[PDB]
Amino acid sequence: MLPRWELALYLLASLGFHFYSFYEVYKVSREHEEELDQEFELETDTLFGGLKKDATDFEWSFWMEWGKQWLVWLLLGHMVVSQMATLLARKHRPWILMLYGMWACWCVLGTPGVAMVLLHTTISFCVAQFRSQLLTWLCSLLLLSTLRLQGVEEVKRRWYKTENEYYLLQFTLTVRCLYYTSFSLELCWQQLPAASTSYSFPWMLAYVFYYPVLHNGPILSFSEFIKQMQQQEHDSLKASLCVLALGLGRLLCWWWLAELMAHLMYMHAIYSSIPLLETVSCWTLGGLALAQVLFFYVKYLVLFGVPALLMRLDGLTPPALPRCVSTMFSFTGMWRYFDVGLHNFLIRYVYIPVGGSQHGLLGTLFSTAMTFAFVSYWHGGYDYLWCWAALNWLGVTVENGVRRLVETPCIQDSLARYFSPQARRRFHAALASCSTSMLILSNLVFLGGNEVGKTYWNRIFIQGWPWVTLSVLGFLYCYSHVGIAWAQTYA
Amino acid sequence: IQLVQSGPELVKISCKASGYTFTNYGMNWVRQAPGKGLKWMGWINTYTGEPTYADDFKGRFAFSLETAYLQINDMATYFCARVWNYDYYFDYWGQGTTLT
Amino acid sequence: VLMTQTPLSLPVSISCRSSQSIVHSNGNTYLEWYLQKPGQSPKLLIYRVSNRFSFSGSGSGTDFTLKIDLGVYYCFQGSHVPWTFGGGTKLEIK
Amino acid sequence: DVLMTQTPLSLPVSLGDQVSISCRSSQSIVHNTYLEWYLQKPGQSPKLLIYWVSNRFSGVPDRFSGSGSGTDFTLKISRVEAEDLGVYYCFQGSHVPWTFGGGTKLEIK
Amino acid sequence: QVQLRQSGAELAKPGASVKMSCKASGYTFTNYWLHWIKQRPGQGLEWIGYISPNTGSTEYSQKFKDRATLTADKSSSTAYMQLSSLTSEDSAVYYCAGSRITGTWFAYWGQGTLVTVS
Ligand SMILES: CCCCCCCCCCCCCCCC(=O)SCCNC(=O)CCNC(=O)[C@H](O)C(C)(C)COP(=O)(O)OP(=O)(O)OC[C@H]1O[C@@H](n2cnc3c(N)ncnc32)[C@H](O)[C@@H]1OP(=O)(O)O
Ligand SMILES: CCCCCCCCCCCCCCCC(=O)SCCNC(=O)CCNC(=O)[C@H](O)C(C)(C)COP(=O)(O)OP(=O)(O)OC[C@H]1O[C@@H](n2cnc3c(N)ncnc32)[C@H](O)[C@@H]1OP(=O)(O)O
Ligand code: HEM
Repeated sequence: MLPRWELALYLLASLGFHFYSFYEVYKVSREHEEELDQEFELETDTLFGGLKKDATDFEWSFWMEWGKQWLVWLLLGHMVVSQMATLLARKHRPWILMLYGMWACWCVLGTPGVAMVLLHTTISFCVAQFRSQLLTWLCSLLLLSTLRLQGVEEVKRRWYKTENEYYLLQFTLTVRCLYYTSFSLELCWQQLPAASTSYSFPWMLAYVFYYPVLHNGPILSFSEFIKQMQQQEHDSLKASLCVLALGLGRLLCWWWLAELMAHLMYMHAIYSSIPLLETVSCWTLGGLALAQVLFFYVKYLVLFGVPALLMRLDGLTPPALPRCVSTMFSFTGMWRYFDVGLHNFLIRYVYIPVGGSQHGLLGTLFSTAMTFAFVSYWHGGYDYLWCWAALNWLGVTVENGVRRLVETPCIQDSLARYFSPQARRRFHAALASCSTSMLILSNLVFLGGNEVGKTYWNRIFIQGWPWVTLSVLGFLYCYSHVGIAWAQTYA
Repeated sequence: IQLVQSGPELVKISCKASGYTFTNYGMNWVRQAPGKGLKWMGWINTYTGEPTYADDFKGRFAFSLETAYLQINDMATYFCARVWNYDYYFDYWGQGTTLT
Repeated sequence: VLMTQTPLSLPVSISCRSSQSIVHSNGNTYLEWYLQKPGQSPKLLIYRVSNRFSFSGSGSGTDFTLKIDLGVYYCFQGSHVPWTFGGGTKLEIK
Repeated sequence: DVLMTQTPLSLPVSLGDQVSISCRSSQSIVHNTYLEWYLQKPGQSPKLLIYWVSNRFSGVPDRFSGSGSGTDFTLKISRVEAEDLGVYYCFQGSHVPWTFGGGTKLEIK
Repeated sequence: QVQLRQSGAELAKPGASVKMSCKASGYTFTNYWLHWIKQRPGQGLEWIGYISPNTGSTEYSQKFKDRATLTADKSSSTAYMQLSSLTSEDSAVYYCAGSRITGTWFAYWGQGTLVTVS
């Protein structure tokens, strides 16, 4: 609806601050390489012509190490075994895949790993036999809490020899919580006759020990899983070989892009250096914020793409991969489209049961508060996580409140009769700039902690109020036009 | 075990259920027009409150819960029937409401 | 799913036939026979194929049959959404 | 705020043996682990030996090793070389404004 | 590399003050911190606080607040620590230490100054 040239200028301005801010961050690193090298070990590899990589994120490095050693072979084994089952005995495929998942869990995490996954699943199943929402949620919450206790943690660490395997067990158990909670709640709600046969203990075990999603993979709905595992209609093995090749090309491109970002910009080492963060330029601050969120986006492309590719080979429909974070302009849109699987879990099992969006204003606040509180507790329940949850809860609330206010017939008619449609788009973009500034700030707390958040708040809004703040707001205003204009294509 | 409906009507039909825990089982609605046979219209989950409708009953009709009391909002007579958990569908039926 | 019953009215064997196989994805065939007296509500007779709810007609495959008071008999499938009722078979008094 | 405890206060050892020194914290310092070990020889100034719980410094020998997971940490010397007679301090880092441990003294004789 | 040089030994009097300095050299980044550590003659080490010579930032320990004052000179890259209301318990060796880019580890140390409060 905007004139073509105006939107073209917005796109140029948006691309401009991304790339110039990236240049600023690249220069600050390469200026403090020696200072950063003695506090953080910069890895040396021949991937980018002699640059050194920052390996401080701990999530990229942890999963990359496990993949080089064990995980890639086990995932590749899953697709080989899955194809053999379909060709030979497709009716029994779910149990074969479950059996492979148990063995793969064992050869990585020992007897204790398989034993603890089974114990959590068994307790959950037995409690679910009571057909109560409340009891199931309490049981899941207690099981989750046991992970984060001091005495339990000491006992767990004695089981393994390297603390790297202990972290893997923690990741695996945290993910399994959502799977068996989902199964137990669906069992509590089952009322149709034909569906009664899909809530047996063997089906729970097959859902839990499904290898592509065992360690970190996204939450996959139980409804999709059960429907495909009973299909007995394979999909032309040649076509599966075709889709594997295309998926591998895109996955390798994403991995190379993430590696490039780490070699060029030491964003993770720099957030670990608070005194340096307080003396870099404001352009450097903006570039560091942008690079952090984009690295997080690309990392989860890779981290969810591998399970997604395996599931598509199996004939499943995985949750959608994240939309690029350079296209997100609001709190509501961000949490609908980044982690689609987790968003679906929260809508079905946390949001609606509390009674969201039906009791009016007060009910919506309470429902959203519960959802954000669980996701904060599920991530570890640290202080910075609660700060992030409070900010995100507040942002979503304000967006919904404003949305309802402008959709009132009186105000809607008044603004329609007095303001042109193009002007209406401009105030929507202007307001989204303030929304997206706060959105970036909240997720910086998630990525870097309370200290990073306080540094950014003081150096963007207080120390540099009249002019630094306005430049950031003006750039985000152009950025928001691009995001809203693009969102008219999927939303 | 009783399912009593809201008499003749000339719109909201009610179905009140007795003798069993109301939240355990779902509730179904069917219609029988004088010139044709039975037609299933849809059902509602009496635990979560989530109904599904047949394709040709979409939009105009809605199911509502008032938990041991269930409502639906065209010369057919409408029956509410309780659906079992497994192995068979319609165990008990209401006596019907005649709509004119 | 659409079904037909034959014959419509027989004085004193009801056959229910479907275009699509009635086997559900879970491995069960959900087909039932209901009896409705004149002026009353339908009553369940055999809770699945060949097994009685409280007669004892049996069938298999696509075609289904019921063997052996006065009323109208309907055949019902629950395996494929939306669930579908039969035409109904009037049973004559004579 | 964090209280840091060191065990033992003194430690006799013969040349060439292995020494183990323990440090305990009232609060977990894991973020990376914010713990350091410092060496002070009797006539000299403290010298930073280990940082980030187990990372050795530049120039320090290979016989020094640091480990620990939660509130419990240890520093081990595989073979004392008689140039190791000093006082060793554990030291929690940027988790809180810094506090030192009591100090463990090695006496060859 | 970075080298720290401290001032001379001082003989205070009870109920007096001493001001002792520390000059840094060879730093390659802007925001570096200078910490002050106290050591009693047979006892351990205790951190007093840090000053930022060219940023002005300070932190103190709860024990030594309201008795210690940290000052700096940007041009000479020097730091000053002053103690007031001295008593015999303040006789010690006070070290100046310097941190690296994170501010977490004391990688450089001075020779320490001996303060005798008599
Ligand atoms: C330049 C770059 C800038 C940007 C840079 C950004 C940062 C980029 C880096 C990020 C860095 C890492 C950051 C953390 C990353 C994680 O860790 S990801 C994991 C964290 N995830 C979250 O935080 C999730 C947040 N929570 C949610 O999304 C909650 O579910 C929400 C907020 C309550 C959802 O709210 P909502 O989507 O607005 O819901 P709403 O539309 O009101 O209702 C939903 C649906 O319910 C349906 N519904 C059905 N029945 C009912 C019923 N009975 N009652 C109510 N609704 C019902 C409705 O119909 C509705 O669907 P529609 O009909 O509208 O289609
Ligand atoms: C551990 C202890 C220490 C922890 C240490 C942590 C430290 C951590 C950091 C420090 C922290 C410190 C403490 C402060 C912390 C905060 O700064 S509190 C921050 C709270 N965050 C927020 O308030 C975010 C939300 N702000 C916003 O402005 C809202 O997002 C929005 C933009 C108003 C939402 O609106 P929306 O949902 O985009 O509305 P929407 O209808 O979609 O679009 C705008 C509409 O306006 C309509 N419109 C047209 N003309 C107009 C007009 N003249 N006016 C208005 N609307 C108009 C448009 O037509 C459009 O409707 P559509 O055309 O799209 O149908
Ligand atoms: C203002 C700047 C940018 C805009 C408007 C933008 C826009 C988009 C759009 C529209 C897509 C379409 C697919 C989707 O929505 O998921 C996309 C995908 C993507 N973007 Fe961006 N982007 C920007 C900057 C960046 C940057 C700086 C990076 C990397 C550092 C990046 C990485 C990606 C990747 C990896 C994909 C997915 C490619 C794929 O799915 O095959 N984008 N972006």
